[PDB]
Amino acid sequence: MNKEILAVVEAVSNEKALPREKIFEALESALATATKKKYEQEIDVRVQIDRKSGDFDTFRRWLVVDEVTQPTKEITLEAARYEDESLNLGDYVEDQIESVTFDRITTQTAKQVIVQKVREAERAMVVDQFREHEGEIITG
Amino acid sequence: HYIGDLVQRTEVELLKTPNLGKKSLTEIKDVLASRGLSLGMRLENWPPAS
Amino acid sequence: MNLTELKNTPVSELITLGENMGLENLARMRKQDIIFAILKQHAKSGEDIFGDGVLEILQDGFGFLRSADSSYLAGPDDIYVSPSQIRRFNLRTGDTISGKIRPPKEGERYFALLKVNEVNFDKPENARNKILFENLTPLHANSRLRMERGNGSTEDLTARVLDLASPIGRGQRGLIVAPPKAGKTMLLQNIAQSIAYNHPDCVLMVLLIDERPEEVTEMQRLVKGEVVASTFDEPASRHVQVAEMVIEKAKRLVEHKKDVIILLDSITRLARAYNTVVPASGKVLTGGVDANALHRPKRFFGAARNVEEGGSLTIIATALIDTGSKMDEVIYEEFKGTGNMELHLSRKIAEKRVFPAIDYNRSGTRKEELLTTQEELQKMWILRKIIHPMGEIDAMEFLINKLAMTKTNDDFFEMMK
Amino acid sequence: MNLTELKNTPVSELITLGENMGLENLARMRKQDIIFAILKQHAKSGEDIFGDGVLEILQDGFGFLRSADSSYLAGPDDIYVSPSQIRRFNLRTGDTISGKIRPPKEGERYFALLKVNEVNFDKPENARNKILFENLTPLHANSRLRMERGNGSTEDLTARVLDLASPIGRGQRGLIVAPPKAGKTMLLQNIAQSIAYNHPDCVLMVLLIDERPEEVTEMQRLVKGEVVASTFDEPASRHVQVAEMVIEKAKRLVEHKKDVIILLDSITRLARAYNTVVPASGKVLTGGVDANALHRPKRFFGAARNVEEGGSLTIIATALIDTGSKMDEVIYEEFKGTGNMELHLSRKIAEKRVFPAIDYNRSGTRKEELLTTQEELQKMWILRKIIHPMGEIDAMEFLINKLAMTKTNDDFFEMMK
Ligand SMILES: Nc1ncnc2c1ncn2[C@@H]1O[C@H](COP(=O)(O)OP(=O)(O)O)[C@@H](O)[C@H]1O
Ligand SMILES: Nc1ncnc2c1ncn2[C@@H]1O[C@H](COP(=O)(O)OP(=O)(O)O)[C@@H](O)[C@H]1O
Ligand code: BEF
Ligand code: BEF
Ligand SMILES: [Mg+2]
Ligand SMILES: [Mg+2]
Repeated sequence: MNKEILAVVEAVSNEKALPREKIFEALESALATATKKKYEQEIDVRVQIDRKSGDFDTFRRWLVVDEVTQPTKEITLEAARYEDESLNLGDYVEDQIESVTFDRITTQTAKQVIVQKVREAERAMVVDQFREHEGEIITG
Repeated sequence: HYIGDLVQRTEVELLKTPNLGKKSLTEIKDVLASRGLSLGMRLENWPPAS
Repeated sequence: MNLTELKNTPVSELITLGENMGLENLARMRKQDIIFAILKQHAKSGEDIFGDGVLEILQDGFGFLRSADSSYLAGPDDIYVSPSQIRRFNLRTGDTISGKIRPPKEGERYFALLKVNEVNFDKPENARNKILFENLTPLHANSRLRMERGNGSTEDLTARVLDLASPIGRGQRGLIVAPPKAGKTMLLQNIAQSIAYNHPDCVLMVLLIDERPEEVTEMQRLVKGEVVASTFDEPASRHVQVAEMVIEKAKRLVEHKKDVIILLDSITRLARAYNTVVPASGKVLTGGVDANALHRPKRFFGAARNVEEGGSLTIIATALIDTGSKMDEVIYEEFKGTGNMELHLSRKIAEKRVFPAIDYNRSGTRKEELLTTQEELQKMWILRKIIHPMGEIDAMEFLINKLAMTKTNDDFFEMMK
Repeated sequence: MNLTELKNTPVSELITLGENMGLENLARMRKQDIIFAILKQHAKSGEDIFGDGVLEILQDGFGFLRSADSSYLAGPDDIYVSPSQIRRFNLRTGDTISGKIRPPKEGERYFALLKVNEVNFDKPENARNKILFENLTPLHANSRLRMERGNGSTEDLTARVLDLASPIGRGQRGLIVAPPKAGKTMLLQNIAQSIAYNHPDCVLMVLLIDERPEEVTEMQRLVKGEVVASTFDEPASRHVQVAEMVIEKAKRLVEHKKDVIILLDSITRLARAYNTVVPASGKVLTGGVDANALHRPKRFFGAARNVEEGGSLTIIATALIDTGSKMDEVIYEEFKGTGNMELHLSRKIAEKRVFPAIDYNRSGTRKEELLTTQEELQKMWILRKIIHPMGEIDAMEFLINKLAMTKTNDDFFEMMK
């Protein structure tokens, strides 16, 4: 449940080397990958776990283009009269809600992608904090 | 009724039809285009021969 | 249907409308619940909705269009709009928007806007080409807001006396310094009535913050225009919410070249609210007040200015003194000289139970030759010189008698010559 | 049998009734346990029960009908009702319901309602068609609640003095500002007696919050009607429970077009209770008080209003000052000007041991021309002008002598002419 999400966001070792915002961004990516692996069709989703006030809620991104391949993530650039879009690009929907984020394969892919994201963020931060000293002699 | 009467119809003529919201439209677009084809095409050989 | 025609009607009208719609017994739900049910029943027949709401944004990205029924709070009648519309039509908080809306669709629970029609009573063309508020250049007031009605009834005194005590101009920064139970309520009622009669073009705005519901209803049935209010049935959250809503509405209006005149009462309660909501920054001074907590009231009093090309934002806020709260004392101290107009009411004269009770020597306006003409200014100088040596109760009785034998200010002027 | 006839009788009556029922020695159990056993014995003969209880709902969905014996708390005598009945008959908290009930059946442990008979002393027809409380429109009081008894005994002074100090109206928002050990207990006793004698139609209500049992029993045997109380034998939970129960009961009554007059004492203890129960929101101000914890007392003081078509809800709450608790100070500060009626009692006059001890210059009523007639208002003005220059002890002795030579207020009026 979301109490487990709070426990894992407050139980990190590098608490500020990976802020809560980026924690939940990586967790949203995890849940999106899990929901992608759930359905046989490919459909991009956003989570918005509601860091402090509430739980998560999956969505359904359209990636508005004039193509039709896998129409789960296809919609024309002019479909804006019904379903209340009034849009040209960026039309995304919020159709599917309340996916499962605690089963076996979901937990596995979440752990894997969280490890990947934390190692990437730590490396990027430890390199960027020294990038300001470019063109200098450093020990080590 | 026939599938050929639906493949020659862009989705613009679906969301305007009543009782075609999110679940119905999503189910249609999933179970129609997953078979290789898509929704909305231009052809003239229809219906042979009925 | 339109939402405003469900807005202006009382509860019994909604009852009979729901009975027309063949609805269940609806006397138990909120007015907004009844409006929601009636709109759903109307759209079930295949109908669209027309709505109007002031826009508000949180950090969540999307916007909410609130109505004045709940004094701009969350409710089943407010409209939900996506951040895409805010990005496209260049929307922001306080921008009142009217247009086509639909009931919540499958899985939704609040209304959604379809097509914008009036952005602050303006087409989106010039609404997108809006000058920024803080990017403007403040000025001073030459347009004199005449407080005299001309009818000369029994209470009009309290208005006409200002015509010789504190001149009012468009965009003036005015503050009232008064003890409780002195007559400020009827005073602001009078000022609202007078500005609406003499200047009906400028949109009227009155701020009822941290007040009793009886005053709320008495002022919502006496002001000559749309009003907002806020009682103490909710904590300081509602107070700060309505303060931001009204300040952004006034900012968007004056950016649309409008003349806004806000009447705030009382400002000490707004300061208490802003203190209660804002967490302590680790430093507190005497009075149990945080240092930078008064930043929001400061800003709210600083929003008053005079636009160069057109429009103005006048703010007339009342402050509470002599309450015994040293906190309040310090608050007034912070508001010592931040405004260029002071209206000083004293409990000593009000205890003699004559109204109004003006502190002529203590009240005044800075840089007042730019407001009125030269002869009026010279006569104001003459009246000030005549009223300075005498006290306050005798001076008040003198002014009351002089403005009681006469009706318009020219008679008193020539009588003072 | 009826439950109320087991309600109004003391413990010895229940003892002899159980002895009539051939029951075991029952002197050891609670009164409610005795009532439960007697009702079970009566229904074992094939009998139905008649009960009456104020309704309360939790988030659990189902409702409980409490009696006034435990001041509306859980007990073996309260009735359990399913959410189905609340959904059908449009029930809500505070709605007192009387009707047929049965003892708990096989596996049950509390009573269950069979058929509703009186919903707030009304048929379910108009009870389901009840106007909402917050949807009403507040007003001000013209119906003057005469505090004078007319008998003119030794203590009636404390009532008649109010007839010249603080006028009372239906739906008035009144608050007492008084130090401890000054005479508020007998004051509210007097006010209750006077309103019951002069206006027996309006249902009387008195709030005893955080008090001693001796005062509880003395007030439950002197008020001229049903009363509620709450001592400190339980934590703030019981206090907030009885506060919600009484406020919803008054709301349902005034929705049924009733005239409710609640007397609360003391309000600082209610504030302490609401502070103790409500968790900290992460921000505390001076005095160890949470910011939005006072929201519930605020609301409770804001419930007072005047209904347009009929009925009113007057609230007269006492506050404690001069106790040395700075917390209490801040509390009173929050209650500076929230009410339109102030009754100021001072310890300085009470130390001279004359009763009552009225702060005439500090007490008063806002917008009082709408309460009484014109001549009475002019005489009130004359009395205020006569009492302003003099002090407080001399003024109190003067008023006592003037109302001691005379009995009705007309004599003092003409004597002041
Ligand atoms: N212009 C006036 N004419 C007659 N009575 C007045 C006037 N102004 C104030 N009053 C008196 O003031 C009282 C109400 O004052 P109130 O509105 O409570 O003052 P405040 O709003 O400062 O607390 C009324 O009883 C009314 O008689
Ligand atoms: N009007 C009065 N007539 C007679 N005795 C009074 C009157 N007012 C106060 N007293 C006496 O003063 C005492 C008041 O104490 P108490 O009522 O406990 O304090 P508080 O006024 O704070 O409730 C009582 O013992 C009562 O006998
Ligand atoms: F109207 Be009072 F000054 F609270
Ligand atoms: F009853 Be006293 F005021 F403690
Ligand atoms: Mg007032
Ligand atoms: Mg007492």
